[PDB]
Parts: sequence; structure tokens; C-alpha cells
Amino acid sequence: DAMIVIDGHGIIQLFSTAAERLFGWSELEAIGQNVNILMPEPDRSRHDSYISRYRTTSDPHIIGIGRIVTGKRRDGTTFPMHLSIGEMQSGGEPYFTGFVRDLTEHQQTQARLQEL
Ligand code: HEM
Repeated sequence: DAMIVIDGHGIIQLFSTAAERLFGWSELEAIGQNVNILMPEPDRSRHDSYISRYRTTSDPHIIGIGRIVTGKRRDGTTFPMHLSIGEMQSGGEPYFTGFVRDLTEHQQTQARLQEL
């Protein structure tokens, strides 16, 4: 589907093959980058605080809720995707995993039916 693992600072730790196809970064390019490289403004500039905020408050806004958001490709094109976040820990540090479902086709079908 598309899978991404980040550390508690938002740095990409793992980047699945499907993720590469979906976003247009290669694994090496992507690893060691902030996850925000995947989103547009204003979310890009806020994502760190989203993360900071959750770590302190421990109130989920998307964790085990899911949400549809706009994702951003390497070539600058944006698209809708469903996102679910999981919390994990390893070596005492927290890790987040995101499962992505590309909603591009659903949106286009819907737009196209509306337009007709
Ligand atoms: C690529 C496009 C993404 C966008 C546009 C996005 C957007 C957001 C937004 C809007 C929030 C805050 C929700 C709120 O305050 O109401 C948030 C929180 C968060 N995001 Fe993302 N996200 C993206 C990808 C990811 C990925 C791939 C991960 C992890 C692998 C991730 C990890 C988190 C975490 C850990 C939080 C705080 C958790 C929570 O509040 O439940 N994000 N993100």
C-alpha cells in the first residue's frame, strides 16, 4: 500500500518500495529526511509541532483515528491519501508508522461523475 516509519523527531527511518513508487523518492533519498518533505504548506511547517504536541499531551488527533490528507510528490504534484498512524517503541524510543492509501482514482471518478 505504502509504508513509512519515523522516529519521534519525524525523521524517516524506513521507506517501503510502494512508498518509492507513490512519492517518487528512493529509499536512500528519503531516509534521514524529515517526513514533512512529503506534505505541502502549511502542514509541512507545522508537522514537527504536531509531533511535539502529541508527545507532551498524549492526546491523539490522528493516531488510531485515521484521516484523509493531501500528500505531495517529488515532482511537486499533490494528491489525496488516507493515512493511519501507529505508535510503537524500540530501544526505549517511540516510532511512528504511517500506512498510506492513495485516493487519487476515487477523487477523479467522483469529480468526473459530478462534472457530468
Ligand atoms: C504526508 C502527508 C502528511 C500530512 C499532510 C500529515 C498531517 C498531519 C496533521 C494535520 C496532524 C495534526 C492533526 C491535528 O492536529 O488535528 C499530524 C499529526 C501527526 N502526524 Fe502527520 N501527516 C502526514 C504524514 C505523516 C506520516 C507519514 C507520519 C508517520 C509515519 C506522520 C506522523 C504524525 C504524528 C506522529 C502526529 C501526531 C499524532 C496525533 O496527533 O495523533 N504524519 N499530521
